[PDB]
Amino acid sequence: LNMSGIALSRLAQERKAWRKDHPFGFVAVPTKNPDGTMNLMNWECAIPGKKGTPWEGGLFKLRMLFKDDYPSSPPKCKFEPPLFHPNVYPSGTVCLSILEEDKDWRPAITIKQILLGIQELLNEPNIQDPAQAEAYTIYCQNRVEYEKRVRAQAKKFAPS
Repeated sequence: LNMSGIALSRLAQERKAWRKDHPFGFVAVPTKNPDGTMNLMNWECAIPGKKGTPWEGGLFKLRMLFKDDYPSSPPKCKFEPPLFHPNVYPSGTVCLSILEEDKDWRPAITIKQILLGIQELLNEPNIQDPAQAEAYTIYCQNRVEYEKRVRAQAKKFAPS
């Protein structure tokens, strides 16, 4: 077997587990190849904002990019479009400890965990590693304003 084999076998297993059971409102489906076949290395996901939070109502689109060395390596997660959030790079790339090899990544981590992890990050930013100057500054300087912009954002991404 090659690196990808390992990755693919795991991803396939991830898929099954997801379809079998997953948090309500969440979405996680592999993309299609130009030929209609599933591309397990690229997943289009959606994270709903948590009720009771300023994120409530929004459905945030995220892309999950897996490398050949997965699960040795974590997937690259990016919001599309990029979100206003202290831990999200302007590119849309999420900054989360579990998504960094040298940090908290563990091969055992599931898509489900990732997703839920991102969801919690949304409402609970990590002041320790700012990824977006703007959002970070506001977050610290004026939460009301921060909350105000977050809500607008949520509205902007509300389904219809």
